[PDB]
Amino acid sequence: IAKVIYAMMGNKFVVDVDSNGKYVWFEFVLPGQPMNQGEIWKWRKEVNPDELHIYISENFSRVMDRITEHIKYHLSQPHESNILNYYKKLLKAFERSKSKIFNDSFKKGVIRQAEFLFRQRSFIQTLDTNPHLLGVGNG
Amino acid sequence: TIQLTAQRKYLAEVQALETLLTRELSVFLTEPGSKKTNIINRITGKTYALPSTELLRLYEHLEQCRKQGALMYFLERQGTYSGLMLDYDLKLNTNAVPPLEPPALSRLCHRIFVHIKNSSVLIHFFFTLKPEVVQGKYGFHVLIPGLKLAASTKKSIIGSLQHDATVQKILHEQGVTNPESCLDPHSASVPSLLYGSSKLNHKPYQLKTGFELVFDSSDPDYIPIHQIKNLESYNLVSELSLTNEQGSLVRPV
Amino acid sequence: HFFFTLKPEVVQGKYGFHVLIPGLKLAASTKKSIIGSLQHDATVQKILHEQGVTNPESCLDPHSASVPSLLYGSSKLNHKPYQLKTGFELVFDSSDPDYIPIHQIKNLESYNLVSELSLTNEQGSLVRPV
Repeated sequence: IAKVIYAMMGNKFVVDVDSNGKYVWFEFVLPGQPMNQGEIWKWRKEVNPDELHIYISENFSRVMDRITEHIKYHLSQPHESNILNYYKKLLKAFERSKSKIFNDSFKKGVIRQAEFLFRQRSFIQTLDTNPHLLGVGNG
Repeated sequence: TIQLTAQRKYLAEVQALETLLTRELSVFLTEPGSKKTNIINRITGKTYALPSTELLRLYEHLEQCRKQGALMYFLERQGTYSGLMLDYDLKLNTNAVPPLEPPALSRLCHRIFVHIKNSSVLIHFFFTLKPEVVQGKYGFHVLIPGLKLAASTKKSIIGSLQHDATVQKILHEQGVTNPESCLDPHSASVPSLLYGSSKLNHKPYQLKTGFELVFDSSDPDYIPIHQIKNLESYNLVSELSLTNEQGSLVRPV
Repeated sequence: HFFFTLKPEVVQGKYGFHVLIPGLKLAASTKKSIIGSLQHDATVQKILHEQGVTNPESCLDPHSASVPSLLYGSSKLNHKPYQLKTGFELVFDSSDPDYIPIHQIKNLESYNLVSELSLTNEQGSLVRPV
């Protein structure tokens, strides 16, 4: 799921290792979302990825629904008996995995795994290094 | 609202219909204000202008859905050519069943035949009624999908039936306290509902009988009335579709 | 109540047609007048011509109602009995008898057909002595 999440939103989160050795999360804010005053179009330091958890729980669930309906679709057409049994077993093993995207421990493990993929080396050290760019209220 | 989810869960045909709507009908999307649409489902306010193949596929799919039961709110709007849609607001004095014997429906058929002969002519009949058990008793809709004369002629026929008194007398036979105003003047000027597409928190009308008068162009006063049998061996949703000019049982008169 | 039967065909002189109307009770000279009227009638002959009938007249015997007939099932000597073809239930009105719907009769199968088709059986279930 970490690969799918990284592909789905690899543009709104960056992970880097600080001096103390703790992985940290930054996200690029967009207009029209809850936020502080005057920090649009800039990265913000975040201790724990909040929007990531909700995104995993609900937005990623649409793709699960797509997979389920696709399996039902392929089960619809006439085929051989053996392939029908194979699809039935696949679905019967599959639906149990759907609920696991809501389990808290599973989400925590997914976040920990995705910490590797989202990493972008030499990111903190290059933060705010250019003196010609100023962070302002309107961007 | 929960019943919709339950139907979505324990009915595979419902999932097939939903997938059909999401993918094959995703290309035949119609603007909300445009009149080119022919099939509209008010559940999501979706407007569709499906071609004949899509129309027949929807007809058969909703037929399988209705056979098992379930619920839906599909609507269709008459085009420049269409059948005849009728509504009776039969607000009877007593909520007791006025059994609609085939002779009475035949008398209605004779009366409407007389009312239409004084117009352009070159037929299948279907009688579906409310499940009753409600204040003001039930209502009746008759459908004539064979022909295609959707114009001011339909309004003229409606006006002719509005002052018609033989049908009022026939209603009085069953003990109807509302001889007139049951037929809304907008019977043929409003979008209709496909067979099984009920109303919000209302049961769908069930089909009672059908009739098959033979059309003849030798006499403007002859009034034959034949009756169809074995409707159960048919795609009733497809058969009752006005736009279904390719219906199996019926023909595009 | 209307009843139609046909010969099994395949015979010289073609086949024969019998229609039975046991509803009414008017066995008198009125029937002879009716036979005379149908003798000069051409609408029935015109209907027959649609079937390639080269005997528009002389098919209806002048004694169609003044001779004894046979019950349903009884055959002719060295000939098959007439089998029922169809039936109709056109409505009769005493005030405005123009009503000509040809209502499709039903449930002909599960009736005592020999009892129903009898002329002298006024107390039949399907038919009544009008």
